[PDB]
Amino acid sequence: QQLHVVFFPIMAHGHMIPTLDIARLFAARNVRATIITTPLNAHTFTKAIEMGKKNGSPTIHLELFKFPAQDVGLPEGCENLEQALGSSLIEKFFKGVGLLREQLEAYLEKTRPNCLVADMFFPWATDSAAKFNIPRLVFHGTSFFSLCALEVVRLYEPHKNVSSDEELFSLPLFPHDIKMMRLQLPEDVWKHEKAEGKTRLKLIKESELKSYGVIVNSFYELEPNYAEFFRKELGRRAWNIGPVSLCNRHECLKWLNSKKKNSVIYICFGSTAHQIAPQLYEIAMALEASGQEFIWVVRDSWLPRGFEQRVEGKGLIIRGWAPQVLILEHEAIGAFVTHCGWNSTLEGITAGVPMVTWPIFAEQFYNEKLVNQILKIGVPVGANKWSRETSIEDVIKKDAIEKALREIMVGDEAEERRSRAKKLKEMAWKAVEEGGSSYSDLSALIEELRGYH
Amino acid sequence: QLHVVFFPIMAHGHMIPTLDIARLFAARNVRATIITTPLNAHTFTKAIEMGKKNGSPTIHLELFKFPAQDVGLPEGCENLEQALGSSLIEKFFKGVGLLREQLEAYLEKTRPNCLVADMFFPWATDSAAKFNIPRLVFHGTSFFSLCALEVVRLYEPHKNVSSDEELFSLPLFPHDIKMMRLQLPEDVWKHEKAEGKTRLKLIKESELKSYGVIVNSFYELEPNYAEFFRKELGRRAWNIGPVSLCNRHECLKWLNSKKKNSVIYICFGSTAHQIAPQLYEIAMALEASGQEFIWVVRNDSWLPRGFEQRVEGKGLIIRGWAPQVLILEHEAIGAFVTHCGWNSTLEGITAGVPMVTWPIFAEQFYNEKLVNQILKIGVPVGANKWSRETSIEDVIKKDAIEKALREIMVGDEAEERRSRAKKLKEMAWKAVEEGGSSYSDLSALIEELRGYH
Ligand SMILES: C1COCCOCCOCCOCCO1
Ligand SMILES: [Br-]
Ligand SMILES: [Br-]
Ligand SMILES: [Br-]
Ligand SMILES: [Br-]
Ligand code: NA
Repeated sequence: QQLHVVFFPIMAHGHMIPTLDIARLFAARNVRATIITTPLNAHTFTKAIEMGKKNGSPTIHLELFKFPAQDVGLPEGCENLEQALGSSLIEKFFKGVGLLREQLEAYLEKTRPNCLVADMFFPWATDSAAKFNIPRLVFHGTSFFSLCALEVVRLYEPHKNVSSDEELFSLPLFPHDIKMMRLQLPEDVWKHEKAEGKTRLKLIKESELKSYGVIVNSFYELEPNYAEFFRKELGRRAWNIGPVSLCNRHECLKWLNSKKKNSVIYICFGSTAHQIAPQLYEIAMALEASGQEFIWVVRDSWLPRGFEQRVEGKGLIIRGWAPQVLILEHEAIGAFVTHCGWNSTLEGITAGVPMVTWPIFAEQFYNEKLVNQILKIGVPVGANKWSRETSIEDVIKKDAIEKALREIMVGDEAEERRSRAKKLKEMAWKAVEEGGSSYSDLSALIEELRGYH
Repeated sequence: QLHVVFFPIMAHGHMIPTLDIARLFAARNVRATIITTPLNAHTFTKAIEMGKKNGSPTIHLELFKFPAQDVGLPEGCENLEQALGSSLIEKFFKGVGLLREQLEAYLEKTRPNCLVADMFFPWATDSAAKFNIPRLVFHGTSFFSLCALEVVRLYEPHKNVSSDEELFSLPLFPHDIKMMRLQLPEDVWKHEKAEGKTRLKLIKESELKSYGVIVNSFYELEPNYAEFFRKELGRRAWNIGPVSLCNRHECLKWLNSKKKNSVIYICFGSTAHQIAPQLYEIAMALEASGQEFIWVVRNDSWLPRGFEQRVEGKGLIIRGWAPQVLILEHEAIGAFVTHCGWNSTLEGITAGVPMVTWPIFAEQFYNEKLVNQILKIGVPVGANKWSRETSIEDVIKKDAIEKALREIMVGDEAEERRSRAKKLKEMAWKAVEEGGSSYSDLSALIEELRGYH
């Protein structure tokens, strides 16, 4: 019999691409994979499918749902979490995605697949799959570490037993001592309690225990203690099947070919954040002052006066799309500046590149602790304020940036970080090849889905 | 009017407490329906009509056909008490699992606000969910047992021993509690049988998958395990017991002639299966001990000759029904010999009578640890072998029994056990009266069921 798994990601680029990669890993084991998307997001999937769909390359099916943008008052064409800018739109966007339930229940009634893999943001997907005795898996797109850290913070609230914004508290139970401050947690949890965000997080975490289990885009060997903590202490059924990006395995490259090994800083934040002019200026002055050679990807009043001229040949600025994977895997790259989103952290680990960690929002401050204090392949830029809005007060200055750029390239422990990063790269590829922890966990998941009655 | 359906397994120890819970719901103006089978209906009918006429609200019964023939049981075998021997218990569980069709049909028809389903129906969660009905789990046991089973299942302390009698501590517990493999069921520790191990797995997983757990305990009795169950093991729970207390001749006249705390009550229940060689050893122990006793035996090769004559002053035997509650509450009773089933333990705590603990099966060896090592209101008879079958080889001898009867009446700690038992009695009645922990928790549960959306 052929097994059928439906994939239901939230319309955000950082959930969608890893969800596609999971679909491909299932397809490559002779499982029918269907992804549910919306019409204004379909182009993203259909590009990657035709790109990936060469010789071999088993078939990935698409099902399109109508997103009720107008029904909840979203400006028409807002079908993506990236377009929900401001306090106002994010709350309408979630009421938006919650009204996809009717369509999901209809599609599952009709197709009766063997399993639903639904985004963390659809906690109600468990109840929906259950109506047809279909097992539902949760996919978050983050580290075991973050999944554990959020859950012990939610349950033990260690931040209610401090008095000031900067007072450090330990994460309880953890097999490593991890200190955070309130500034690093979202302002709803600690300052002015908003029921909406707090309920939303409650139902997401409760869904990890309510559902059949969790798919995790990590490998056992990367964070063995949190892969265990998540399953034992916090009692989740889980599989680690990542890094899922390794499934299907330029002008700046020619530039890089001319340079010494481990000599270039790559800076790329992604389309996650909006980079404001004053922040870009301070980054520009830091790069010049540091002396380090650099490739800087930006998504002209914000460049210092002589900048383009004075860095000609020690520095490259790219506007828009860079071939990120190829640039990170190049021998010339010695470091990677990032916001510590899990997709970006994984591409650093996989390329074996140490990281300057610039956490902004979501789970990024926990990812920064994994990278800097446990894996020890990174250096903090000094950003410590959780925020989905970008205020002038939170702009990180030249001196802080410059200190991190120097430390990640020519600091005492720079070479050590580089070696630790090279080990994790070798472990990552080994996990996903036959006999690997992540290959095996995927085999065990599929077997268990076959046997489910 | 709010409507709650109660779906207990056909075992006298689940059924009676389930009726008492239904009465507590009725007394707060909730429509209570209990699902039973036709050969079990008489048990509920008796307790209803005896308790009713007193004006107390009506409890409805719904009968399901038990598929005895479909799974190869006798047509007369509608009760876990008739499934005697290795073979029949397995058919009995296949039996009760085929009640799903009828439960789904009845819930579709009647649309109640909540399903309270026995621990043994883990599938009842998905069945209730099909009609967006919350499902509560009811076990009939202590917080201690619920915690102990779950810590033993997850942290497997028994893999690290080498012999059947080697003591291991229960992990994470705030008490040091030492058990041996002999005290655990033979499937979990010796020859791993998928059936009993899968069944236990799905029961424990249902505590987290369902809306929450009703617990027939009071907070004050085991405050540490009431907390551990909710926090460490992350269950939503209400403690509403002892549910026994909601409601509230020849042997009494006999007892009136005796000293305070001078009589041992022995009653295993009419549940219990006592073989003749076991009863003989109990008889010789009672004589040799010199202690006064009332001994209730289930409805004569097992009595020594002239037994009834030689004990005419000191000792009374009752065949069949005894007014158990009235006998245990009488001033003359100084001890209670019982099997450490939670219903029995609760009638000891509630009468304020210390116990000789005779664990046989289910959760009883964990209950025995609570009573002897944490509440310290009991003395073990020295049964340490978990078994659903009663073999002549495992019979507990006169010498062991006689030692426990002496120990519970005139041993070192006898008076202290008596005092500790009297404190727990006072706390038990306080818990279920208005303002009590158990009255409150029931009010909060009902409120939360009203507000369910
Ligand atoms: C099962 C799952 O319980 C989830 C809550 O966990 C909160 C803290 O863990 C403490 C360790 O308990 C062990 C088993 O845990
Ligand atoms: Br680790
Ligand atoms: Br850090
Ligand atoms: Br306790
Ligand atoms: Br004991
Ligand atoms: Na736990």
